Amino acid sequence: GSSGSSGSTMTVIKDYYALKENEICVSQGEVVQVLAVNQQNMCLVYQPASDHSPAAEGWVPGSILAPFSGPSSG
Repeated sequence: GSSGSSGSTMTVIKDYYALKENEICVSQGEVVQVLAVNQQNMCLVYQPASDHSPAAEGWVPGSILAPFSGPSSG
């Protein structure tokens, strides 16, 4: 497996829409991984292949993001 991740896995608590081209559409329940933050109060999250769309990196408002927990928590 991995040897120490860097980004933090967050689960979409509320639906959202990609206002820009870089941004991606997400719904309450999806799980993404944060990579960085933008001056537009956005969080570069990596969305893995999904029914809606395949593996793609899109920006999302941390407001709709939350600290996931459960598997390999500690």
